[PDB]
Amino acid sequence: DTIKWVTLKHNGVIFPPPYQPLPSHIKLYYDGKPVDLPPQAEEVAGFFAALLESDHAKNPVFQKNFFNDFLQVLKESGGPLNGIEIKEFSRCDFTKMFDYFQLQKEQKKQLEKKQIRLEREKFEEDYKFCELDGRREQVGNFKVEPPDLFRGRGAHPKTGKLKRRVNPEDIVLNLSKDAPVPPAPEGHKWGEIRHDNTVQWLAMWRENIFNSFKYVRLAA
Repeated sequence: DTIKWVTLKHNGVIFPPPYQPLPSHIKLYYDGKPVDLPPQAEEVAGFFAALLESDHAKNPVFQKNFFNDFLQVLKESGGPLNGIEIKEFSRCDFTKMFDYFQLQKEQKKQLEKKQIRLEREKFEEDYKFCELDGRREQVGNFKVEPPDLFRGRGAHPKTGKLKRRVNPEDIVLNLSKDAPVPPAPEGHKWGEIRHDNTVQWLAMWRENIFNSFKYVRLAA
């Protein structure tokens, strides 16, 4: 196949921050009672609550898909902590979560901005460029998209389904054999460290909605 590179050195991808649980006074309510949710379930419920006043929030297909995925994450996480048992979408009340998110948004309007802009781009400096064939090359797509609910257009049957968080374990890094491997985060390991010179991608993984590939590729 056409050899795309002789040598390729890179620092991988930037993972979105880990989820931060909501403050104790912000909960999903089920039949009017506050539900103590494990963080993974809470995160997923929060995706719907943030979208509470959007068109998507009233689309029954969106509600169905979100709810089935929410119940699935709930099960994986061991269920609610205060024994409530969530069985029906209609008994769920996301209002306080929604109002809190709106409050969060509003508070941010008071930001500092450019400084953050600087501390970020300085950090991203290491991922925005790679060294290919000994030359500094630019990389587009060094950030993995954060989890959220898939918003499909029209009568998309999968609208409302959860796009899961992509972990290091799902990713394949492609680089020169001798090239130093960028440490995966915290206590994770990479899904694979490949050394294929016939492809120009730097990292690759699959997204869960359509089973298609995502890639970290070089700028045009």
